[PDB]
Amino acid sequence: EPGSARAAVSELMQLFPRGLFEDALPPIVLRSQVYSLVPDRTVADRQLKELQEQGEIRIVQLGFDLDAHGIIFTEDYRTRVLKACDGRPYAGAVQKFLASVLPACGDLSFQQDQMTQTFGFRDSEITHLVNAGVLTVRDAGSWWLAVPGAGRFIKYFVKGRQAVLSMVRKAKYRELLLSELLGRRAPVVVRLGLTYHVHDLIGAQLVDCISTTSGTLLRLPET
Amino acid sequence: EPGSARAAVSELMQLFPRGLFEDALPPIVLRSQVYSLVPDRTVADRQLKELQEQGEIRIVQLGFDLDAHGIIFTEDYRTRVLKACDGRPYAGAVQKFLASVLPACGDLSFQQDQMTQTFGFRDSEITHLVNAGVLTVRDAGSWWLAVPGAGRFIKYFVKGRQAVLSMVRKAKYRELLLSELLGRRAPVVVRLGLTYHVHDLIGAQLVDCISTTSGTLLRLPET
Ligand SMILES: [Cl-]
Ligand SMILES: [Cl-]
Repeated sequence: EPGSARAAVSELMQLFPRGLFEDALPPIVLRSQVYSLVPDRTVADRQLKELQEQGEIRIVQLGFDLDAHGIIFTEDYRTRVLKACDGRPYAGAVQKFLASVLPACGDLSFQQDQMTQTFGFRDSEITHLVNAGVLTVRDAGSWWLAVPGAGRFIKYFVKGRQAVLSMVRKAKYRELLLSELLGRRAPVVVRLGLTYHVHDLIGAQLVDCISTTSGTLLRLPET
Repeated sequence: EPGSARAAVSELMQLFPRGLFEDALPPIVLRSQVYSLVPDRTVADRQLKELQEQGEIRIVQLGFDLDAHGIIFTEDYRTRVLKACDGRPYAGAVQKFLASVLPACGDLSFQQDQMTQTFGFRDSEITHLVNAGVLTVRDAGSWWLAVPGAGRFIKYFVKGRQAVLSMVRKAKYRELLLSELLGRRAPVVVRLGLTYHVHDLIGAQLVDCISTTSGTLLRLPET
């Protein structure tokens, strides 16, 4: 048990092809993928919550079907977002946000009253954070923590998830051995990698992970 | 601006009276209502297309007009479709639909050749989906994705929309102050609520909003 989520996150982070994205973008793993490696969701959730509380990771709302939470290392996010904002007009607002707000508040989102009254942000500074892509509107009174450049990641991720699921759907009886899937040529549209995508499919229960005497069989869950 | 359509959907979702259908139906909001909260239709349409592609929402065609799009959370669709299916003979067909079709694309409709060849459905399984209310006929060769029990929603919605327009039409010179309309108690025929309906009328441009020294005046369009 101890270190299960931490080990899973580091294993999944190593799969991330960071060279595809904006310099601002830290490697992202999905809570769904952690569940592939730590299938006890109670354990996975408790240890991710501990890492969140101990400052080490940020949870980000990305809004996918099934598990829509991204996981990033806080220090990776901060380093890249700071470098990226250097000598842009939103740099001052972003520096204050990273230095004051992130350590004070571990939530996925921030309230307007919190930002303006507790932290002393001007509306124009909040607008800068939205322009920088560090905040996105959640509702009339709050903003999601966001990752600059995540739009490209979300686009690549959704197209790749559908393409990998299609590999299983196209196979005889809508099932495919893991070794057969991973040994296939990655379609052009799968930019984040087959293994990266398979962990998401297993954790999101878009495929069933069946133990056979031929190894792991991925099966569409039609029953 | 980023997240505007998603934030509008979350705000409108809170207006839905779930207790009206005993949570047999997933909460439904309308693209017209999103236009009330996101009046740049170009931005609203671009962001709704992104959310559709990402799969946290499903867009559903509703037949009362060309561009009547319903908006539901995919997890609410799955939860309600599964509750509705529980111990019914179309359960097998519906499970295959949710596992194979739903995650493949955000499409509003499916061609016959798509259903049989891509998704492996037998006609008997398609008949089950029509009986379940998960598909409705679009034309001789295709089906709309549909929400089980949406018939009752459509009936309440059409009668409510016309009842609220009738309140304005019956008023002197076919215009009524917004505060006066909202300060009415909803006649039994307006089952989805006045505010829910007023956002649809504003967004769909079925009323014109006129600025006056008495507040916003709703005026019926005389073309
Ligand atoms: Cl790389
Ligand atoms: Cl209103």
